[PDB]
Amino acid sequence: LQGTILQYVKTLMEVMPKICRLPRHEYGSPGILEFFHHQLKDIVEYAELKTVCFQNLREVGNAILFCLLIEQSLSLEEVCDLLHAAPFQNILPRVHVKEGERLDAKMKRLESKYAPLHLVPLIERLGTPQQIAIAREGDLLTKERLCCGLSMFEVILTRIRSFLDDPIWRGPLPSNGVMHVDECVEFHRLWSAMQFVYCIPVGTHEFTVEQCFGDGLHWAGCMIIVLLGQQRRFAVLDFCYHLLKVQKHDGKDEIIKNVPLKKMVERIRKFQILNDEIITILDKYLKVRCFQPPIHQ
Amino acid sequence: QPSQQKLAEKLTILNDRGVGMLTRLYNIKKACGDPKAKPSYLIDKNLESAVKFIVRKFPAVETRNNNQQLAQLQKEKSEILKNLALYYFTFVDVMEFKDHVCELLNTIDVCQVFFDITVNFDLTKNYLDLIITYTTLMILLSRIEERKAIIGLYNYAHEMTHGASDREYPRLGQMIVDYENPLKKMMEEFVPHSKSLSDALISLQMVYPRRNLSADQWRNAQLLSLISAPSTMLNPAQSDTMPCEYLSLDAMEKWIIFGFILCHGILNTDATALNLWKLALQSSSCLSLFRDEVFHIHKAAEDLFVNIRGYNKRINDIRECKEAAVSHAGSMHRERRKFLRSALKELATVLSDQPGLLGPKALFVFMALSFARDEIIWLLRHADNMPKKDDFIDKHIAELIFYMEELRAHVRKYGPVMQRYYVQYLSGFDAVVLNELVQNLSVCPEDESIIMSSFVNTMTSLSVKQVEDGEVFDFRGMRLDWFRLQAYTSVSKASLGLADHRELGKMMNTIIFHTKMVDSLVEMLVETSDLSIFCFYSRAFEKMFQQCLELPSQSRYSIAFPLLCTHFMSCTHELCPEERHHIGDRSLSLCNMFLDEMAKQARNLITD
Amino acid sequence: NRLVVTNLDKLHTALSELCFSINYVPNMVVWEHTFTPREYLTSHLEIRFTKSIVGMTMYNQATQEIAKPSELLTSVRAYMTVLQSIENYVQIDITRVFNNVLL
Amino acid sequence: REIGILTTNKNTSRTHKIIAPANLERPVRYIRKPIDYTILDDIGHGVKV
Amino acid sequence: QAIKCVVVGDGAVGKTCLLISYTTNAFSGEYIPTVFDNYSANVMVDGKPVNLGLWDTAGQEDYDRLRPLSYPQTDVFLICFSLVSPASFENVRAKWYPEVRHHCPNTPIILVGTKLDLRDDKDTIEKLKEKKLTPITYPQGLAMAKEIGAVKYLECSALTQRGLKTVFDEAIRAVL
Ligand SMILES: Nc1nc2c(ncn2[C@@H]2O[C@H](COP(=O)(O)OP(=O)(O)NP(=O)(O)O)[C@@H](O)[C@H]2O)c(=O)[nH]1
Ligand SMILES: [Mg+2]
Repeated sequence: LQGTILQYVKTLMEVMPKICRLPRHEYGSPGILEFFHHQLKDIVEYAELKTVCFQNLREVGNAILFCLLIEQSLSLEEVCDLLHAAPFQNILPRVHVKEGERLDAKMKRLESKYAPLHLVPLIERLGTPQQIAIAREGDLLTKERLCCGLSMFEVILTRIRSFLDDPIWRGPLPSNGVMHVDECVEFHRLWSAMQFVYCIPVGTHEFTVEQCFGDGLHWAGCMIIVLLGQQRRFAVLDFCYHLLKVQKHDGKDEIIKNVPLKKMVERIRKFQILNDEIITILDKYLKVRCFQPPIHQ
Repeated sequence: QPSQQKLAEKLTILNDRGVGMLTRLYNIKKACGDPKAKPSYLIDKNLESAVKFIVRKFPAVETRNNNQQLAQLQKEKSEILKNLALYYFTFVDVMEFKDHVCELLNTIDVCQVFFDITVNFDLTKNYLDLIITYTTLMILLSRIEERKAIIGLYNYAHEMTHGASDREYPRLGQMIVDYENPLKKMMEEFVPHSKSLSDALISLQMVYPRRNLSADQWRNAQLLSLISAPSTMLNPAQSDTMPCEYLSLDAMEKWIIFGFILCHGILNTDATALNLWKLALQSSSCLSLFRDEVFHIHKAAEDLFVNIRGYNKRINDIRECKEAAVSHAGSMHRERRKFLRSALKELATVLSDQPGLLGPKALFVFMALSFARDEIIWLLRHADNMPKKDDFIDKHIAELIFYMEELRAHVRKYGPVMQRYYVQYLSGFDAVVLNELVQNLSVCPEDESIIMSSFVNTMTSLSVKQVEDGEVFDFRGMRLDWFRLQAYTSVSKASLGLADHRELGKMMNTIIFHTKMVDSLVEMLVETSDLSIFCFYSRAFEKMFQQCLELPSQSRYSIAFPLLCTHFMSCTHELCPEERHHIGDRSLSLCNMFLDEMAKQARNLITD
Repeated sequence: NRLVVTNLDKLHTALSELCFSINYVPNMVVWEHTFTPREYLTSHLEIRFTKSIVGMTMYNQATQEIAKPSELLTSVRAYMTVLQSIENYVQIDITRVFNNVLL
Repeated sequence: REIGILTTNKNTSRTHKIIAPANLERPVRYIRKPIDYTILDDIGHGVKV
Repeated sequence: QAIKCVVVGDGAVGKTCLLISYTTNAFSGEYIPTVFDNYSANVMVDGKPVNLGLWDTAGQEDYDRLRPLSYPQTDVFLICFSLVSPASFENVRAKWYPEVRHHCPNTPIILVGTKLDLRDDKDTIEKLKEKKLTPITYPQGLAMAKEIGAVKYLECSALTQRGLKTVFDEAIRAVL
């Protein structure tokens, strides 16, 4: 992130339009695609985007997935291990109770039945003090584990956020005093441009992003957006989403610069679903400003 | 005694009374509709002869000659009195309410009050609402098909046991036999009231036509878009007619249709009223008297106007309006819902990103909620009724409700920032502007002055330090005082005429809205996005939930339905306490069922 | 290509959408009654998991047939892995669910 | 201790499916009363007649 | 209350620069060609508050098909030509004016000269002379405007903002 990726985003931000305004619905879905191709024609012609920047994003995205999956497996193995230690820790299940008897009597009888299995008092009543200490320490280590209210994915996300400190990620303060709308000085703007370029249907002799990088690239981009607090802006401001909305409203198909319009929007919808799912997962794992009123002159 | 009329207090009290009476009549009609909850004295076959005898002559009472046709009722008079007291007294209260409104309307006519929605919004709104409440109450009464049996049977038992009929019975019987087609008699009764009512209706020409625009105009003017102009989003949205921005369009249609039906004389002369009348007819094909009760407009209007001498043109106009409504109303509302879905989604996301914008752009939130509520109500009442044929079924209402709930949650959570923004607004801007306005008046009395001076002083005292301390305000005094001031200045032979000071009325209305937002956030939310009607449309409520679950795309917004169940307690009135437990129990059941079904669907996907 | 949709992704998309709706509200109040939707899912998962485990043993008394333990263990592990994936969406704790059902 | 450096607590808790208040909402009996116009006088600059 | 204005003309004639000078009060020396854009300003003219929506077309030949989208449901038409470019002046006679006539025949037209600041520049008069071109003068526009039958003829300079406000105020007056 601090190296090759930072350089690529810096170079790419300089070839992005200074001001981009989402066209009005009057222009129509066919005309709005022509506006975006002209506005972002530098990014499309760029070649190393699909060779280096995509590769690096896949590396980080795959790493995060590995961290998530390994944590899940560790918990699954950990809970299975704890299940086998229940008899020796006086951990009993909820036994069936029917009319005629109360829970307290049945539980007390069941506990007495399994009393010999319990280890600590058996060593305490008879056994060397060294055995007592070792058994107590072993019992403490076994009972306390990392699936009993402990996680580490949050810490990983926080550390990644700390690694992002260059102002280029967030950009300068907005002139309106609230948020950037038309300016393209934020990373989510570039991710939208990236979404546009790799949502174009490729030819038969070339591979697609999924065939090459899979979901790792999307995971990396969504994580960067989330850690910078720009997920809502990305959803509101997105060239592909705007094109999809207009296409649905009007419903027109036409080949623009050898880029079919229909197949493009379904691809946009599919990636929109994937991005939403990833953002929701990241937000779940991640768990003001007051303006002044006008004053009379 | 113009100052002692107290129109403000009378209007606000009677409006609440009318709502309570409407609730009582609706419960009575519902109870007697099914043969399971109606009184046991009307279902027994042995007592059928007495009922027929009383029905044959309801107002006339004859007891000294049984004629062998009534001996059965003699032996159970005591239980009759004990069990039918509730219904008899409820009708009595309706008669008292009817008398009070008639007296108030006559007082308004003699005083020659000035009505204008833009100038005096509160007075005109209360006046029109009261009239519609009175008209709806009579129409609902004319539907309960047993009012005669109850009144006749109860009084007859009272006469037998005591020898004298009820003191207030004859008036009730005379009105019942007089109101068989209530609109027909109301038209004749409202002739003296035509001038005031017509002026108020015509005052809506500046609001109603611009609030009934199609989705194309909304898209052209970028309605409810904070992002469309980025350099002015920090600026506070405001307008001179602030209260009318978030008014219920359904209320306007009810006011227009009922008002011109009673004031049909002015339709031939004036053209603005006729065009406004035409637009209301085209906008809808059925109107909602109370909860599920519905009134068709073209058949009823045609029947009333056919007897008139030379109203053939009006009969024709109703025909074309009916044809246009049935042909285009559904498409127009479908497009409106489509645009609103995106608009609410954009507004909610932007507000979440920048919660501080709620204060300046609070009006946009309330306007969006009102529009969404109007569309939901319109779809819900038309879909069940009006079978013409599919076109009245929407599978994306879940998104609209969910974003309405999201806006409600944002207002609840981010209330303090709105309070701080508007308390500063009142203390800094409104107070100074109001003071220089009042001081630039030719002359004012003591009664009018003591109110204006009190408004300025209350606004100056307000400080931001009282907000973070948890202090709770109470601006009901200012609202009532302004309402009283409107009544005082709206009458004739008044020193300070409100007509010549229209800008003052607009300024006060904006200030009142600011106070309403500061202190009555909950009241504004409920009166803007009320959706308690779903409690009385359970079939559609369940069907929509089932469709939402079936479609994976909308499954994200299935939590809106249980959230809507929380609003079911907002339709209860202190006057009808019996209904509260039944509506409260229904809310708990639906919520549990929805959660269970959602869990069932989840585990089914888990298994697959 | 992404245009082709299988059964797994379709179910995955639907489940994620439903889970988001459930987790949108932590709690709600109706007539002074607090409702916790995630508890509904947790209870249903416990019942379904227990029912499925007893069902995949495939025990027919008439033919004296039972599933081999290795196959049952593999199926149980797959079920647990899926349930953990659900935990990535909703805030519910799953380790407890495993403890109760298995014990 | 090494895996613990990168570990944080979980904000997970258990609550019952349905929770009810200590005191329920008992029904209130209805009492018929006439219309009174002298109830809003005590709020604001009212007029007594 | 709301007036729709669309500005058309040859490329590099200062159309977007004029609208930007009117709305943000700033000047940009760069040349970024525009397929389409929308600019909105609120103004008080003749004692009636008017909200002005302004539409920017392209002066490039390739974007001809995507230009007619802006024309429908309009109130006023703006034609801008550079005072230091005779080519744009003649285009009004044979291209930009005939086009607004076809799509919207009964709509008024306001003709605006641009780059007045550069008009008096001998430095600019000289390089145009090496091309054997001479700058346009005031009376020439009067004849052309009368010929195209436009409501009025004016001149502007975004850099000096000498005639910027009059062009829009006069445009609101033509629609009324
Ligand atoms: N000196 C000077 N330069 C100007 C003036 N107005 C515009 N320019 C310059 O002339 C060039 C073209 O202006 P521009 O507004 O981009 O032209 P346009 O016709 O709006 N562009 P398009 O072809 O896309 O429609 C720019 O380099 C701009 O800076 C002016 O008043 N003075
Ligand atoms: Mg331009």
